[PDB]
Amino acid sequence: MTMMSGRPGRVPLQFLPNEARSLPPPKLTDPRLVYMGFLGYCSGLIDNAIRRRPVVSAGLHRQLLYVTSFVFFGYYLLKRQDYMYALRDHDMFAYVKSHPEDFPEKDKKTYGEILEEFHPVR
Amino acid sequence: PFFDVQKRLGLDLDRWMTIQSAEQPHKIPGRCHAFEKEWIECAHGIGGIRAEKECKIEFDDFVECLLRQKTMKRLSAIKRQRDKLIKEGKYTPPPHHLGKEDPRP
Amino acid sequence: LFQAEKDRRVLQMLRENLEEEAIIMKDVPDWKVGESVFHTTRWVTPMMGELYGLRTNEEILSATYGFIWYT
Amino acid sequence: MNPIIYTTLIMTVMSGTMLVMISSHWLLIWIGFEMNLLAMIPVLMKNFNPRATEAATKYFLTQATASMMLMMAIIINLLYSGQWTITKMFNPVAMTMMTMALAMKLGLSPFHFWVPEVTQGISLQAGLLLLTWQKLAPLSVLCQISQSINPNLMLTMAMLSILIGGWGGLNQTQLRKIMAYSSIAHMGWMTAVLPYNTTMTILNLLIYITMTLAMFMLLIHSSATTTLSLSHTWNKMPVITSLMMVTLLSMGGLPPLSGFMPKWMIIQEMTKNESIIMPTLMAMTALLNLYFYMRLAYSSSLTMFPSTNNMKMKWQFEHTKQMKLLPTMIVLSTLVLPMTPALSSLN
Amino acid sequence: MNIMLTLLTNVTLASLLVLIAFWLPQLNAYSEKTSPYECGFDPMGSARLPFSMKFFLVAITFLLFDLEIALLLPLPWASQTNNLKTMLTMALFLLILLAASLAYEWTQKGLEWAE
Amino acid sequence: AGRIASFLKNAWAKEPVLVASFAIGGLAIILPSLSPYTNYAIRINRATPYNYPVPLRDDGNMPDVPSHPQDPQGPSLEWLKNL
Amino acid sequence: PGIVELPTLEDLKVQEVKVSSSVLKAAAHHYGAQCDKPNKEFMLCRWEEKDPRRCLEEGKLVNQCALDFFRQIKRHCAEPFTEYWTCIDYSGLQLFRHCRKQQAKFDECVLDKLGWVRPDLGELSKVTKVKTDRPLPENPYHSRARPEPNPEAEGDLKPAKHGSRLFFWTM
Amino acid sequence: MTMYIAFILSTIFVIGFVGFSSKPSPIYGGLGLIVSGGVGCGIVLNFGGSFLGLMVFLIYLGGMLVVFGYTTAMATEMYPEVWVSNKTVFGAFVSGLMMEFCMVYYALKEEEVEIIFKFNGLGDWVIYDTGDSGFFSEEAMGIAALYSYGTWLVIVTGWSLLIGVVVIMEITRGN
Amino acid sequence: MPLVYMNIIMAFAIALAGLLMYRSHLMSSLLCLEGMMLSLFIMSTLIILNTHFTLANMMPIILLVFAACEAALGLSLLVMVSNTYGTDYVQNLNLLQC
Ligand SMILES: CCCCCCCCCCCCCCCCCC(=O)OC[C@H](COP(=O)([O-])OCC(O)COP(=O)([O-])OC[C@@H](COC(=O)CCCCCCCCCCCCCCCCC)OC(=O)CCCCCCCCCCCCCCCCC)OC(=O)CCCCCCCCCCCCCCCCC
Ligand SMILES: CCCCCCCCCCCCCCCCC[C@@H](O)O[C@H](CO[C@H](O)CCCCCCCCCCCCCCC)COP(=O)(O)OCC[N+](C)(C)C
Ligand SMILES: CCCCCCCCCCCCCCCCC[C@@H](O)O[C@H](CO[C@H](O)CCCCCCCCCCCCCCC)COP(=O)(O)OCC[N+](C)(C)C
Ligand SMILES: CCCCCCCCCCCCCCCCC[C@@H](O)O[C@H](CO[C@H](O)CCCCCCCCCCCCCCC)COP(=O)(O)OCC[N+](C)(C)C
Ligand SMILES: CCCCCCCC/C=C\CCCCCCCC(=O)O[C@H](COC(=O)CCCCCCC/C=C/CCCCCCCC)COP(=O)(O)OCCN
Repeated sequence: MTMMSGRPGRVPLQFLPNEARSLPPPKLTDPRLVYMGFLGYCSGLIDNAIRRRPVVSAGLHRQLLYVTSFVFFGYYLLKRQDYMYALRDHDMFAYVKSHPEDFPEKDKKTYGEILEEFHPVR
Repeated sequence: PFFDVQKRLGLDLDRWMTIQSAEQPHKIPGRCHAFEKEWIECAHGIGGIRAEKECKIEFDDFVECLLRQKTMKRLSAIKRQRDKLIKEGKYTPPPHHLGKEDPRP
Repeated sequence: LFQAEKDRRVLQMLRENLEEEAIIMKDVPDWKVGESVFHTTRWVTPMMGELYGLRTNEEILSATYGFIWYT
Repeated sequence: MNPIIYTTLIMTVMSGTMLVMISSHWLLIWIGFEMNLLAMIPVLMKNFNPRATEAATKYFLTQATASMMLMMAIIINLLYSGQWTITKMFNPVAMTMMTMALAMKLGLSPFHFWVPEVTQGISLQAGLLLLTWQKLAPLSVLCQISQSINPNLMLTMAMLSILIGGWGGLNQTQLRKIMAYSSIAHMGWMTAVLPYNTTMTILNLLIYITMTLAMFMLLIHSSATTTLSLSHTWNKMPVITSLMMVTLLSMGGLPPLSGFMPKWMIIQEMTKNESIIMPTLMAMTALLNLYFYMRLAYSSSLTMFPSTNNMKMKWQFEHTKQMKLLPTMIVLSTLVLPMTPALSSLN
Repeated sequence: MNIMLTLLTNVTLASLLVLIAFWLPQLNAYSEKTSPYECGFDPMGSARLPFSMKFFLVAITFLLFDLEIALLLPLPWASQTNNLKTMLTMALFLLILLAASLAYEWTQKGLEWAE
Repeated sequence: AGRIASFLKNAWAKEPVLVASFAIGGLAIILPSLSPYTNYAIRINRATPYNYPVPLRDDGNMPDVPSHPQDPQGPSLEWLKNL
Repeated sequence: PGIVELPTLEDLKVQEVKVSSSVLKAAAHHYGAQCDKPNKEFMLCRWEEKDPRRCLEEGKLVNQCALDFFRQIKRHCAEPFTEYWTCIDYSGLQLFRHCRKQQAKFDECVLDKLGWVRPDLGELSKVTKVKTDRPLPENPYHSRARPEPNPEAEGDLKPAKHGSRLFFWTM
Repeated sequence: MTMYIAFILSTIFVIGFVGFSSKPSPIYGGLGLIVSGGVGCGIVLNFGGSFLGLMVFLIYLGGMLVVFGYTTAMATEMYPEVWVSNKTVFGAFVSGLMMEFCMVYYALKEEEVEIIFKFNGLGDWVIYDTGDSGFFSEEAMGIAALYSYGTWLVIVTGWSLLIGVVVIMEITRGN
Repeated sequence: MPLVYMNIIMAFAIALAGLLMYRSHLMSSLLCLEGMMLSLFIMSTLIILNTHFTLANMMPIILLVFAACEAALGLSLLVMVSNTYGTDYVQNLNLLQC
C-alpha cells in the first residue's frame, strides 16, 4: 500500500532531491501554472466578496499577492510531481530490463493469418 | 504519516530503545542477543517482503529463544516417558538425579 | 576460575541429562537423542528447565528462587 | 480560559500529534496519544455548560478505552517478538487489537456512537478541531502498519462507516450532527482504500480536511448551528450562502468539483485490485450523503425562508473578526479538480 | 520465604487477639447498646450521605505529584553513570518543572480550600 | 539596584521560606558548572570496574597495552589515592 | 535440526580447587598477580569462541596454575594466610578493611619468601594483551550466507514518457 | 511444579480483578484493587522486580486513598452495595470466578489455544536464565538509565505532568 | 507460555469487560480503567524481566505516570459531573443523542 516511500537512498524531508535537477524545469507559461494563478485570482475575488468590498477593484495589492503566492507554490509542486513521475518510469524500465523472463517478446502475427470470429449484425 | 525527523537530523530520539542488541548500560546483554543479532543482519536492507521469506530461519530461532515453546515440548515429552517408565518399574533414576550426587565447584 | 568451573558444571549436567534421556527415550520410534530445537549450530546458553528437568524439587527451588528468597 | 493557557493547550495537542507522527518507538506513539488526549480534554470544555461536560466525559471514556487496547496490543506484539519499532506487527491477535483501537480512536463504525454526541455538545471551533486535527495521528499509525492489516475487518468497518454515516445524516436538523455523520462517512471512504494505497488515503484526508475547514468556518461566520438558524443567512449574507451551497455540492462528490476526485481515485485504485462490487456499493451509498447535503442547500441558499423583524438591526453591522484562510479553503474545496496529477507528489 | 512466614505470623497473632477479645468476655448485646453514637441522641440523617470534600483540587494534584516520586527514586543509582552532566541536567530539569507546577497552582488559588 | 533591594527586603520580611528555597535552588543549579571536582566525579565513576576487562589478542602492534597488570602501560589511579 | 555434541564425563574431570570463598578472596590479589597469563588466555578463548566446549584445556590450565599458587602459599607460610582468611571469613560482607594487620603480615611473608608484590589500586582491572597460538575463529556465530541485496538504482533520469498518463491529462 | 507460588499469586490477582470488575460500591472496588496491587507486587518480586512491584504498590496505595476520599465525597448511596447484596453484582462475581476456573482447568489438564495460543504449564521456573554475574541489579541499572539514555522520555513525561496540573485546574474551574 | 501470562491477560480482559459494562456509578468504571493499567504494568514488567531487556525497565514507570494523568483527568471530569447533577450516575449524561 506504500509503493515508493521505502525507495533506497531516499532522504526523508527534501521535497526535491538533487537528481531532480537533471529534468527540464516547467516553463513559466505552463498551463498548470496559469491555472494556479487563476485559482489565486479567484481566492482574491472571494476574499473581496466576503469582506463586503468591491469584488473586482478593492484590493489590488492583495490580489497580486494571492496570484504570486499561488504561482510560486505551483511551480515547485509541478517540479516535484514531474520528478516523481520520472522516478516511476525509470524504476519501471529498469525492472523490465532486469527481468526479461517476465516480459517476453513474442512474435506478432499479421491479421491475414490470425483467425477472428465474425458476428453478423441482423 | 511517518516524517523521519530523526534520520534527517541524526538525532536518535528513541532508536536507542527499539531493539535488545543496542548498547545496554554496563554492556548487560539480552537473553536472546545473538539470535536477534543474526536475524537483524540477515534482513537488513532487503525490504520487509523479502525479509519474511529469506530470513525465516533466523526469525524462527529468535522466537524459539524468546518463548522456548519447542524446548518445553521436548522436556514435557521426556518427563512423560520417564514417569510412564517408573510407574511400571522398568526405569530407575540415577543417584545423581535423586539428590545423592557428588557436588563440584 | 569461577567461569571455568561454571562451564564444566553446566557441561557435566547436560551430559548426565543426555545419558538419562538416551536410556529413557529408547522405546520411542522416531526420537533422536540430543536433537536440538534450533537450526543454528552455535552454542546456546542452556535454559533453566533443561539443566534441572530430571532432578528433585528442592534443587529446583534452590536454583530458581534461592537467591531471590534469601534474606 | 486565559489566552496563554489556550495557546499552550493547542500547542500541546499539536505536539502530541507530531510525536505520534515522528516516532519510531511504540511507547512514544502511545505517549503522543496520551498527551494529545490530556491537552484535548480542556479544549472541549472551554465554554462551560453541562452539554460540554457530558461531551468531554464521553470523549475521555472512549479515548481512554482505545488507549488501553492500544497498549495491550503493543504488549502482545512485544511478547511474541522483542520488537518496539512500528514496522509490521508480528501477531494477528495483537494486530486485531491495534485495528480495533485505532478504529475506536477514529470513530469508525460500529465505534461511531461517540462522534455525533461529542460534536453536538461542543462549540463550532472545538468541533472543527475535533473533526480535522484529531484524525491525523491514528491515520498515520494505520498508514505505517498498512501491510499488516486484515483486509476483511478493515473493509467491513469502512463499509459500515459509510452506510451508517449516510443513514444517520439523513435524520439530522442540527448542523454539528450532520457534519459528524459526514465525517464518519468520509472516514469510511478513507479506510476503504488504505490496504491498497496509502497515497489515496492521504489525498482523501487532505481534501476532506480542506472541505471540512471551509464548511466549519462558513458556519462560524454565519453563527448558526441549526437548519432554521442557517435559513436566515440569505437575508443578511447572500454571498456566504452561495459559497456554502457550492461547498455542499463539492462535499457531495459531484463533478467537476473537488470532492469528486478522492472518490474517483479510490474507485479506480480499487478496480486495479479486482475490487468492483464494494466501490459500487460505496458510491451508491454516498448518494445518501449527497441527499442530505442537497436538503441543507435547499433550506439555505436555493430557496428563501421567512425572516424576522430584528434582522434589520443586524443589517447595519459588519463582522468584527475576519477569518484569513476562509477564501483559500473555499477555492481549494471547489476548484482543484484539473490539478489531479499532482497527487504523485504525495508518495 | 522468610518474609511470607513473618507476615503470616503477624496476621495470625492479630487474628488470634481478635478471637480472644471476642470469645473470652461475657456479651450482653441489646439494641440500645449497639445503636449509633452521637453523644446523646439519635442521628438525624445517615452516615452514608455525601460528605463534601473542600480539598478536592489538592487531592487530584497529589496523584500527579506522587508519580514525581517514582521518577526521582532511581536517582541514587543514576549518580553512578559516566555522563554526570546529562543526568544532573535532566534531574534538575525534572524538579524545576515540579517546582513550577506547584508555583502555578499556588498563584492561581488552587491550594485554597473550597468555601 | 534599589528596587530589587526593596523587593528582597520585603520577601525576607514576609516569606523567608521562599527566599531560602530560591537561593538554595539557584546555588544548586549554578555551582556545579564552576566546580573543578565534577570532572573528578566523572573519572571516579569511570574508574569503577563493574565488569570483567576482556583481554585483547596481541598482534605485535599495541605498544600502549600492557601484557601484565603490573606493567607500566594502561590507566593509572595514582591521582585517586592522593584525592 | 542436528544433534548437540557434548564432552564426555571423563574429559570434564580436573583437579578441583576446594578452598572456600574467604580463602579465595584473601588470596585474590596475589593470585591475579601470579596466575595472570593462563587466566587471560582462558578469557580470550572464552570471549572469542563463545562456546564453553572449545576452551576446556585452558580451564584445566587455569585450575593447574591456581593449584600451584595455593601449593606455594601452603609450602612457604600457611599460618599468616590462615589468620588473614579467618579474619576475612568472620565478616558477613568479607570486607578487606576490617583485616589490615593480618593482610599486612601475609604481605611481608609473601614478599620475603617469594618476592610477591601486591598489585596497586587500578592494576588488576586493566585491559591487557594476550599472545596466543590459537587461530582466530572465522564464524563464531555460525552465520548463514547473507541474502543478496536488491541490485541498485542507476542511470540518467529522463522525463516520464508522455507525461503522467493519468486518464485524459497530457502532462 | 515447584510450590506453584506465582500461580496462586496470579490467581488471587485475577480474583481481585473480578472483585472490582463486578463493580460493587467503590469502597470495596478500591479494596479489591489494593489486593490486586499487592499480589502483583509479590508476583513481580518473585521474578526479580523488587523496585517495580514495590513502586506500583506504593502508587496504587496513594491512588486508592484519593479514590476513597472521592468515593466518600461524591459516590455514596444510602446502602452501599457488596458482592452479595445485589443479584447483578453477585452474578458477575460468580461468572468471573467460574470463567477463571474453567480457563485454569482447561489450561493445566490439557493443551488448548484459548484466545491467542496454547500452553502446558510446568511452572514459571522453566523459562529462567540461570545467569551468574554482577555487583548490581539489572533492573536498577535499566531504571537508572532513564537519566542518561532516556532524555527524550524525561522531557515528554515532565511536560505531560505540568500540562496535567494545568489541565485539572482548567477543568475544575467551572463558571 | 507460562500460565501466569494467561492469568494476567485474563485480568486485563476482565477489567476491560468491567469497564465496557456499566452500572450506575461513574467511579466504578474509573477503577476498571486503573485495573487495566495495573494488568498492563504487570504483564509488561514480566515480559521485560524474562527477556532481560535492560533498557525497558523504565517503560512501566512511564506507563504509571500516564496512568496517573488519566486518573486525574477522570477524577476532574467526575467532579464536574457530580457538581452538575449531585450524583456521579452515568444515566444523567443523556443530554446528547445520536
Ligand atoms: C470551466 C472553465 C472556466 C470556468 C470558470 C469557473 C466559474 C467562474 C469562476 C469562479 C470564481 C470567480 C468569481 C468568484 C468571486 C466572486 C464572488 C461574487 O459574489 O461576485 C460578486 C461580483 C458582483 O458584485 P459587485 O460587482 O461587487 O457589486 C454588486 C453587489 O455586490 C451586489 O452583490 P450581492 O452580493 O449583494 O448579491 C447577492 C448574491 C450574491 O451571490 C453571488 O454573487 C454568487 C457567488 C458564488 C461564488 C462562486 C463559488 C466559488 C467558485 C466555485 C465555482 C464553481 C464552478 C463549477 C460549476 C458549478 C457551478 C456552481 O446572492 C444571490 O443573489 C443568491 C444567488 C443564489 C443562486 C445560486 C447560484 C450561486 C452559486 C453560483 C456559482 C457559479 C460560479 C461563479 C460564477 C461567477 C460569480 C461571480 O461579481 C463580480 O463582479 C466578479 C466576477 C468576475 C469578474 C472578473 C473578470 C475579470 C475582468 C476581465 C479580464 C479578462 C481576463 C482574460 C484576459 C483576456 C484578454 C482581454
Ligand atoms: C485541496 C487541495 C489540497 C491542499 C493541500 C494543502 C496545501 C498547503 C500545504 C503547504 C505546502 C508545504 C508542504 C510541504 C513543503 C515542505 C515539506 C516537504 O519536505 O515534505 C516532503 C513531502 O512533500 C509533501 O508531502 C508534498 C505536499 C504537496 C501537497 C499537494 C498535493 C495535492 C493533491 C493534488 C491537488 C492539487 C493541489 C493544488 C495546490 C493548491 C517530505 O517527504 P516525505 O517525508 O518522504 O513524505 C512523507 C509521507 N510519507 C513518508 C508517508 C510518504
Ligand atoms: C495470646 C495469644 C495466644 C492465645 C492462646 C489462647 C487462644 C484462645 C482463643 C479463644 C478461645 C478461648 C475463649 C474462652 C474459652 C472458649 C469458650 C467458648 O469460646 O467456647 C464455647 C463452645 O461451646 C460450643 O458452642 C458448644 C460446646 C460443645 C462443642 C462440641 C465440639 C466438639 C466437642 C466434642 C466433645 C468430646 C471432646 C471433643 C474434644 C476433644 C462457646 O462459648 P459461649 O458460651 O458462646 O461464649 C461465652 C464465653 N464465656 C462463657 C467464657 C464468657
Ligand atoms: C528544531 C527546534 C528545536 C527547539 C524546539 C524543539 C521542541 C522539543 C523540545 C526539545 C527538543 C529535544 C532535543 C533533545 C533530545 C535529547 C538527546 C540529545 O539532546 O542528546 C542528549 C544530550 O543531553 C542534553 O543535555 C539534552 C537535555 C537538554 C533539554 C532539557 C531542556 C530543554 C527542553 C525544552 C522543551 C521541553 C518542555 C518545556 C520545558 C521548559 C544525550 O546525549 P549524551 O548523554 O551525551 O549521550 C547519550 C548516549 N549514551 C547514553 C550512550 C551515553
Ligand atoms: C532559580 C531557582 C529555581 C529552583 C529553586 C526553587 C525550588 C523550590 C522553590 C519553588 C517552589 C514554588 C514556590 C512558589 C511561590 C509562590 C508565591 C506566592 O504567590 O505566594 C504568595 C506570597 O509570596 C509572595 O510574597 C510572592 C513572591 C515573593 C517573592 C518570593 C521569593 C522570590 C525570590 C526571592 C529570593 C531570590 C533568590 C535568592 C537571593 C537572595 C539574595 C542574596 C501568596 O502567599 P499566601 O500563602 O497565599 O498568603 C496567605 C496568607 N496571607
